[PDB]
Order: sequence, then C-alpha cells, then structure tokens
Amino acid sequence: QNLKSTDRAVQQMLDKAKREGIQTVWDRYEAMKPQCGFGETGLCCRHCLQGPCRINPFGDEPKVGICGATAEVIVARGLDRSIAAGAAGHSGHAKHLAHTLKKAVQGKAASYMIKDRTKLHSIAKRLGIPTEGQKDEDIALEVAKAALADFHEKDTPVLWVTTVLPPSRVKVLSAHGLIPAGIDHEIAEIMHRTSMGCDADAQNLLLGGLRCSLADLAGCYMGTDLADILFGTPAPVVTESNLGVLKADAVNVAVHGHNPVLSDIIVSVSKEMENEARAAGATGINVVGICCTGNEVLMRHGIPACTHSVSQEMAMITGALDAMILDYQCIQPSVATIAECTGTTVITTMEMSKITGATHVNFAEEAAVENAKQILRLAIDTFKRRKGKPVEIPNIKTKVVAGFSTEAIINALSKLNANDPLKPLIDNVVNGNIRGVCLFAGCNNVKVPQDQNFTTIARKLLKQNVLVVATGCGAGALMRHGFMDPANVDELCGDGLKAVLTAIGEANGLGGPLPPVLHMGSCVDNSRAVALVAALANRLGVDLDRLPVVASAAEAMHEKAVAIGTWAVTIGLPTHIGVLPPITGSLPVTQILTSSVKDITGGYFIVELDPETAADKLLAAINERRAGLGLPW
Amino acid sequence: QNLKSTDRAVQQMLDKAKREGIQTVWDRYEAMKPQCGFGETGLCCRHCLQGPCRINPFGDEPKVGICGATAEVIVARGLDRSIAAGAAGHSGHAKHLAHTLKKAVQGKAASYMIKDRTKLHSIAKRLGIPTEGQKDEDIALEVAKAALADFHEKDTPVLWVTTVLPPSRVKVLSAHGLIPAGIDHEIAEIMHRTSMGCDADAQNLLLGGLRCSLADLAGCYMGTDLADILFGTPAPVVTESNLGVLKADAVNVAVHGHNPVLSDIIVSVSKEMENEARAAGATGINVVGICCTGNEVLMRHGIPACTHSVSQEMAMITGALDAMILDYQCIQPSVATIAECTGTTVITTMEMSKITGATHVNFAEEAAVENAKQILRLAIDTFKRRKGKPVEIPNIKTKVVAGFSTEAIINALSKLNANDPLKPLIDNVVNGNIRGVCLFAGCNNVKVPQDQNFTTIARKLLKQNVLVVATGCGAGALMRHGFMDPANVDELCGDGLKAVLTAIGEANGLGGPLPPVLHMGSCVDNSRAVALVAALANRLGVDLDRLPVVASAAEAMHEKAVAIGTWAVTIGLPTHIGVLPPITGSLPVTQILTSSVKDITGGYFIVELDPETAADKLLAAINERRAGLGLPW
Ligand code: SF4
Ligand code: SF4
Ligand code: FES
Ligand code: FES
Repeated sequence: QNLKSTDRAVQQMLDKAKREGIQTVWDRYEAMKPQCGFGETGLCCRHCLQGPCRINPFGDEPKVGICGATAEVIVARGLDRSIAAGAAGHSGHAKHLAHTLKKAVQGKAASYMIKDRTKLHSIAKRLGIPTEGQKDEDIALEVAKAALADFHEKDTPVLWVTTVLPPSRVKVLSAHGLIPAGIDHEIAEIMHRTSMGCDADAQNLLLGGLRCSLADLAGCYMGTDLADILFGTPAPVVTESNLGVLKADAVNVAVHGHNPVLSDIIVSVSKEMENEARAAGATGINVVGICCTGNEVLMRHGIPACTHSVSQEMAMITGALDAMILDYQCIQPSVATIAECTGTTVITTMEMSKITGATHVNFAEEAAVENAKQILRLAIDTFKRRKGKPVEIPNIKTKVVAGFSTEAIINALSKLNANDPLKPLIDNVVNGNIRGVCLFAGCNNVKVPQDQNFTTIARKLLKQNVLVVATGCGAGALMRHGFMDPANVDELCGDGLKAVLTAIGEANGLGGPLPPVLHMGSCVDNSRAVALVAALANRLGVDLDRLPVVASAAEAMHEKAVAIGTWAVTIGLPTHIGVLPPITGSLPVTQILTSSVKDITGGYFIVELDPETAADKLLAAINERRAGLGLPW
Repeated sequence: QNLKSTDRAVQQMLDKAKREGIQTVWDRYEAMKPQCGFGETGLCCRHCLQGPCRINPFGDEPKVGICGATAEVIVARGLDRSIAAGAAGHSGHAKHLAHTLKKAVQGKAASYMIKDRTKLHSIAKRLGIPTEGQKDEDIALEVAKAALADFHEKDTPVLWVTTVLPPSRVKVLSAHGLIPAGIDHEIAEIMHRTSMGCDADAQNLLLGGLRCSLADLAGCYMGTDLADILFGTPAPVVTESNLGVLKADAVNVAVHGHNPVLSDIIVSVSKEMENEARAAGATGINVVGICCTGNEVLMRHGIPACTHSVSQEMAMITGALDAMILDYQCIQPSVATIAECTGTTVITTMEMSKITGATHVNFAEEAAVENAKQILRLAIDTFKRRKGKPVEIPNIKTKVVAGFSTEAIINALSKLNANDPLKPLIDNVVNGNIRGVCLFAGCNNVKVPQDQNFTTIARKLLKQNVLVVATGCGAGALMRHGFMDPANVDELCGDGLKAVLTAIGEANGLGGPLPPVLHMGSCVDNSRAVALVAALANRLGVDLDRLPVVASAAEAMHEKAVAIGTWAVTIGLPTHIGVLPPITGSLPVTQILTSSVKDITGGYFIVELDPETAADKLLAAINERRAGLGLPW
C-alpha cells in the first residue's frame, strides 16, 4: 500500500478497505488506466459540438482542430479554463464569507461577529476605507461591500490584487495588462475568450490566464482576510494529525470542504453539545478536520486534522467516523457511496454542492447554530447506531504545531527585533543560515504516492537550510509526516536553519525551536505567504522576482491548485509543479510557461515529476535568486 | 460536395479549395474521424489533474471517475460548463455594448449615439428607470448602469430576466430557484460547482445549468436592447445573400464575429471612403456580412450576407475578399492561415480575441472612426494588390427580406388590427391558418451537411402552416436557400400560412406576402423571439409552456447554442437540437433534459438528428400545445 500512500495510517485503512471490498480512489485510478494521452497532454478540445477534437502529440493527422484551433491554442484554452475554474472556487468561497460578514454586521446572522477587530481595521486601512470615528460594524460593512465589489468591473481594478502586492509589482503587472478588472468578470472573460472561434493566439490566451490567476489570488486573499475577521487570525497552536485523532468512544465528526463559515460553527456548537453526546453514550463530540476547512479550524482552534485530499475516504473506513459535514470543493463524491458501508452520515450543507445519496441539511448563516445542532444530532444518532461495533482507528498520529499566520510569524520574529521583525529573517538569509523560502501548496494526487513528493522535496530543502512554509494539503502532507513537530528539527533541519528556528522559538519562550515547517493555513491562506513575501520585498526594496522564494505544488490536483501555481508565477516566483499539467502537447505553450514568462513576470513554472530533481531545481532557483542579490550560495 | 454543404456557392468554392490544395473545415473534420466516443457521449472529465477520466458508455471499467464522479455527474458538469461558456460569450457581447453606450453618453465615444430613443425609453420603463423630465443621455446612463449591474449580485435578481418574461413564468422559475442572481455570478458559480469535489447530484447540477442559461438569455436580451438603442431597431429591409454578393471590382470587406459596435461603424465609415476606394481602382467598398455581426448589419442596414458559420472560409476562397474584419466568437481561426493563400487581410480588433498570423488593429470605441479607417485602408491596399488577378465569385445569391424585429412584426400585424396587433396572429393560430410558431436558431455544424436540417425541417413545418422565424446562422441557412424571398411563398407555404403572410404583406402595401420565414436577427436577437412569445403569452393570459411555439437548433455547434437551447427549455419551449450534445452517456441526464424538466419548466429538449423525424416531433409538440389550448389540430 506504500505505492499508494506513504502515510502508514492510510496504508492500514487501505488494507481494511481491501479486505472489506470497499472501492477507493486508488482502485478507481487503477480502473482508469491507461488514461487518455490526448487529455493528459492537453491536446483535446470539447469546446463545441463539432468536437471532440484531438491532436496527436506526434505523427500524422489529426494535427489541428476542426475549426483550425492549433495545439498551442487548444492547450492554452484548456489551461485558461482550469485557471478560471480555480478562481471560481476560491472566489465562491470568498464571496460566501463576504456575504456572511455583511449579514453578521447587518444583524442578520448573530452566530457570526467581528472577532479580529485589529485585522478588520488593517484591511480597511489597506483598502482605503476610513476607520477613524467609525463603528466597527460600519467599517466591516464597507469591507464586505468592497469585497463584493471586487467581483465585477468598477472604477478601480481588483483591490485584493492591487493593494496586496507592492507598487513595483503592480506596475509590472499593469504594464502587461494583467491586473484583473473584476474577479467574476475575468472568469467570464476567460470562458468567453476560450469558447469556439474566439481567442486563438497562445501568448494572448496565456496573458489572459495570468490575469485570471490574479483574480484567484484576490479571492484567496479576500477569503483569508474575511475569515480572519470573522473567526480570528491564527496564532501558534499545538494539536495532532492523522487518523489516530479519531476516538472510538466519542462521536467523531469530520468537517470537510473549505469554508470556516460552516466549520467554525460546527466547532463551537459541538462544545455546547457535549452533555447531549454524553447522554448518548459518547465521551463528547470529537470534531476532526479534513481538507482545507480542517486546516481552518486547526489553525484557529487546534482541531486535530484527521486526513487530507486523496486519502479522505480512509477516515470513513475506520468505522468510527459518525459524520462528515461538507460544504464544497475537494470532496470525493465517493464518500456518499462509502457511507453506506461504513455507517458514516455524510451531510451536505450548500445548495450548490450536493452529492446524491448524502443527507442534505441546508445550512443558513442566519440559522447557523440551529442548523449545526440538527447536523450534530444526526452525528450523535449515528454514534448510537455503532454501539458495540468494533472500529479500526490506526493508533497513528503526529504532533503538529501550526497557526503561523503572517501576523504570527512577524510576531515571533519580533521577539528577536521588536521594531524591525523581518530583519532577523533577512539577516539570516544574507548570512546563509536561511538559504531561501519555499512554500509547499496544493493537493495530493492519486498519480503520486501520497505525500512522497512533498516529503522528499521538503527533506532536501530543509537540509539545505530553506525555510519551508506550507498550506493546504501540502501542510497536511507535511504535518502527517512529522514536519510540524519541533522534536524533529534536529533530524530534519540544516544547522543554519536549526539555529534560526531555535533562536526564534527560544525567544518566544518555547525552550526549543519552531517546527521544521511553518503551517500557514488553508489554500486560500496561500495569500498569507503572499503577504509575507510582499512584506519582505517591500522591506528589501526589491520586487518579488528578486527574492529567494519559490513555491511547489508538488502533488497538484485541483483546478484551484493550477490557479494558485499560475498566480505564484505571475507575482514573480519560480513555481514547481510535481504532476504533469496538460501542457506537454504544446511546446510553445510549455516554453511560455517555463521560460518566456520570466520576461513578463519574472516567475516561471518548473515542471518536474521526480521529486529529488525537483528539489535540486528549486534549490537552483533559490540560489539563482541569491546570486542575483549578490549573496553567497 | 453536396455531402458537405447544400449551398451551391459553397460547393463551388469547395471545388476551388480542393484543386488549390487549401484545407477547409470539412477536410479538418475528415482528418478528425473517428472522433472520440467518450467525448461525444459526455463521458470524459478533465476537471482535475488526476484525469483525464472517462467512463465507458457500456461494458466494464472504467465505470466511475477517479474521485467517484458518476456518469450522470460528469455529463451534467460538462453540460453546465458549456452553458456557462455560452453565457460568457453573449454576456461579453452585451457588456461590450453596455460599456459603449456608457462611453457614448459620457462624451467619451462620439462615433456612437442614442439612435433609437423610443427603445431607450421603453427599456428604461421596463426596468423601472424614470424617464419623465430626464435627459436621454441620463436615461441611457442609467440603462447602461443597470445593464452592468445585472452581471453581479445586488439587491435585485437579473432584471434582463425578470422584467422580460411574464410574472407567471418568473414565478415558476423562482419557485425552482432558477432566476439568476447576476450574469457573471452564475457563470462563476457554474465553474465552481462543476470543479472537482463540488456538486455531484445531476438534478442539482442541471438546475444550476438552467439558471445559468437564463443568465445567457439576459445577456442576449441585453445585447439586443443595447444594440437597438445604439444602432436602431430593425425594420423590414431587402437585400441579398450568398457569395455572389461579393463584387470583383469592389473592395470586398467582410464583417465577421458578433458585435455591431464594430460592424456598424465599418458600414458607415466605408460609405465615407468610397472615393478613396475609387482612387485605388475599385468601384467602392462592398461591405458584406459573415455570421452574427453580418446579421446585425443586414438587419439594420440591408448589408448583404456573404456566408455563415461552417462555410465562412469559402468567402476567402473566391479570391475577392480583401479584408475580413473580426471581433470575437465563431471565427474559425483557420482564416488566418487561409489568408496567406487567398490574399485576404484578416484583421482582429479586440484584445481578448487575437489569431496568430492575423493583423491586429486595436479598435477603441473612443477612436472608432479613425480605427475603422485604418482597417479599411488595409482593405483597399489589399484590393490594389489583386489588380489583374482572376477571382471566382459564384454568381449565386438569393433575395432576402429581413429586418423583422419584434417591433417590426407587431407593426406589420397592426396594419390588420391597429390596437390589438397580436390578435390577428392569434386569430389565425386559433382558426388553424397558423398551426404554431417555430424559431430556428443556432449554427451550422460540420457534422451535418450544411443547412440540410434547417431547410428540411423548415419545409415540412411551412407546408403545415407553421409560422417560421429564424435568427443567427439558422436565418443564414434559410436566407441562402430562398426562404426569405417572398417570391417563394407559393412554393413553400401551406395555404393557411400563405393566406396570413399575404394578408399581412398586402396590408403593409407590399402587393404580396411577407417572406416564408421571418428573420428576427442575430443570435442575441433570439431575445426578440422571446419578446414576441412573452407578448403572446401575456396577451393570452397563459404561460409560455402553453403556447404552440417551439424552437430548433437544428445544426447546433457553439456553446452559445447550447445555452440558447437550454434557456428555450427553461422558459417553457419544446426545443429541438439536431446534433448530438454530449449527454447520451447518461440516461438519467437525458431523461431530465428531455422529459422530467417538463415538470419543472414545461419546456423540454427534443434530441433528433434525422430532420424529417425532427419536423414530425416539432409538429407533434406544436399540436400537443394546440390540444392543450382546446384547439383543433
Ligand atoms: S472549438 Fe474547434 S477544436 Fe474545439 S471542439 Fe470545436 S471545432 Fe474542435
Ligand atoms: S474531477 Fe473526478 S472525474 Fe474529473 S478528472 Fe478529476 S478525478 Fe477525474
Ligand atoms: S480524446 Fe481523451 S480527453 Fe478528449
Ligand atoms: S477521452 Fe476523448 S474526450 Fe476525453
């Protein structure tokens, strides 16, 4: 099973699924092989009813689409639609939060409130919304209105791009026409320009894609901002991860999907319902996280992470998962079928994301606590039904220190330099104790043995003194393999990095180091890494494409990960992707995305499926950036 | 060549392309066969990087997507993205016009103006914008602002849906949650919900698709409204169609694409530049239309239609097409390559729609006349270069009476009943002289011999006394085969229909009938058919799904045609589609779209590739509607 996942708890559950005859994602992948090479290379188009069109990567006809679309057009159009789809998910998430903040401060959703007033005011200030003399609710109404306004054209560009990157970067982007006019505007324009008989120039299409990726960045940054306002900015927390966080004698409830609007209320209403659960024979309600909504409540509340991404069905296979509470994105719809075998109650909550066979409980922010109670009573009923059934929870977990929002990182560094917190970090980049920074982001992918690329790359970079930060299921992968346990710093980190993590942790009174990898949150909280990197660029007076900072979507899957990778390139980062995106069928598109975009944004994709080679390539990119700053490497 | 096209001028040009070795769309289709059956049936998904996933229509594995997406989910998700893409094109078009109207009345685009003040005021009144005491420019600014506001969420739903359908229809739609909240909002929500791990219930997905199709209807209706304001509401015109409208001794300029913002200025600036063209040796500039922008200037100015859709390359093969001026949508990008052989100057004008190898001349509304002159001088230069070259313009054209906006139809009928213009039409539906109404819409498709389905179906319906109206390339097909020439009424029309077309034409002083088919304009001007049908529903006090009105996208191609077909169903019409959409891989999705949606919206798709059978099925749908009104049939 280690060919499927490197996570030992997942391996144990794959053995249980196998002997119980429960089909998993890996089994459905095997059943799909060999996969279509036209689709794998990007040389397939179904954009009109004259299709499907495909183009042989090599050989004879077909060489061109029926309408005359070339390989480079077809590849670029498909990629652009992926970016637009990713942007549509993160900005649906962000819009959900904007509407929740608005309802809350309009007195329409009393379960929600301004928790982080300081962040509310800083965001207002960043957007140019006056705060002096204003009620918090009015400031928040104006921030929510500004959030919603960024979805459409108006007399300013998308402010969750132009106000979150340094002016020099905005200028570069504007010079190439890449600043988004409106988040949903760009999504629609991508769908328009990529429809039949429209844009048919690869560079033009890909410039549109870069712009739409910044609409995705805006949605991510907006979602982090709004979720921090509503639910609190993360600070360092200690918890655990992997399936051993499930407890046979508790009602185990996973929150799964993405939006803390749902997850965060499940967490505190579950505390309220402890005696109800104890009346049912349980010790209490054990909320555990799956996927980004699990990252959200891990970061803010220390809720333990059960699993992530590709292995999400395995939590159900334990037999102890009483409920899986879903909102949207990245939920394998297989879970509704597996629930029939495992007894888990799968509950959908959002009208635009239902799964046949799952129970749907409309969640309305206006009724959040009551809706959460209904949902949790289904979970308790389910717990009662498995009274006396054996379960198989692997007794496998790791310790996870997390909660490293950018604010938390700055605060930690401020213990070393109170009025110039970034300087101790930059000092150690300059003296070589920190070689550079790498952000691990994005998914697992069934094509890659789960977590192998993240851990292989992260080990090599940590030994080379790279400061590693992670989000989403990259953070999930690293947490489940111990990379967020400070007890593993000696093993994992180069001496320079160890010295820095120790100096920071000791100054923060830990009696020990920060963990080897800093968990910066969910995938929208990639925006926190942008905030940190933009702050470093501003502090250094250079653009982001001069910083020794890279990104790696080492096991990417979702359209959202494609969008994040593309905005990472657009804001100036060398960006590794560890799975093949459907671009190999066009050399001109590949050359743009891996080479000539350097002349446009300074960032570039590094496509590399072999993780040791990817680590080398990421180190070379970091070291090239070091050299260009005149630093030793 | 008649297996490729039933148009004799196209056949002649296919012979010329063949002996000159110029590859055409039909040759690229042949090179694509056999096409992928997974894509053809809809059983392919590339929504994440674990894909491509496919499902065998029948047999053994693969049976399910890697994430657990079933066939019905995958089919419904792909269809929904097609609808969203269609909506994105029509609403990009409509947004373009809204921005042009705004610039014009802000003094920023002097080449544009309020031409149809009456329509401006009626639209304002329909939207609830006060006109009394207001300057036209202010009313128009408010209409443009309302147009732009319909793209995003706000405190009203999309008014270019709710104000253009009768209240009883809006109520039905609202009861099912189908009224769009914002045009680009719905497009993005479709892209979100159809991304991996999101919506996975076919009925839920398809309800989202119906709603997004109404966002497409809104974009169409908005585009017609705004184009009528800016360029004038069509009234009956007489012109010609097919390749014989090209003139060897003139500078032949085709306008191609969709937006009259461009086409309409090409038309009047070309009149200005007659002596310039005559100085170059030409008799003048002969502007001819291709595709919907050609329909727009045909409807408003009687510009002759050269060709449409699938045969658009054939205009270039004549050797006489000096320029092809493009904005966006439905332009085969092959034209840029063919231009190298034919000498035609292909000129793109919109930043989001470029074609490698074409000359790009930025068109800015603010500089429209100057930009048009630059474009037309390229055309004259090209004419000069073919001094002495033989050309082969087939001497084949038809007479086309067109310009039947809904206003024009009502006005025509008012000659028979001044204060109740719809009543003479309804009287003849009741007495059986008009059996029902059929709207032909949408594209040609290389899979169907060009125009064969439109003409075969239209002949059968006309003999059965159906009032036939047409838009887009369905109007193009029928015009190029004589169905818009009143000289063919005796041949084509049943006695009852003939009696009605004659009575109306004689009352309009024609000394003869209206033509056999009424051309209601471009594809956004399908909205004119909605206006007519909604007016009939209102006049009769019944919803649209009780009217003997059907639609046929007999040779559909574009995602836009899928969106139009879907909103035709959503507003209550039996809607034929004459090509296979990628739904056959899921019986549950097919059953929803062809049967159980009747219980939701009263409309339904009729998938039928055989046009004689399609005509029978459309007549049965009309006659069922007649029976349900208690009428003989
Ligand atoms: S858009 Fe062009 S390449 Fe794509 S399916 Fe249609 S004809 Fe084929
Ligand atoms: S979304 Fe599901 S069905 Fe589609 S490519 Fe990804 S794993 Fe396959
Ligand atoms: S031919 Fe397989 S993805 Fe289209
Ligand atoms: S397998 Fe051919 S369209 Fe995907």
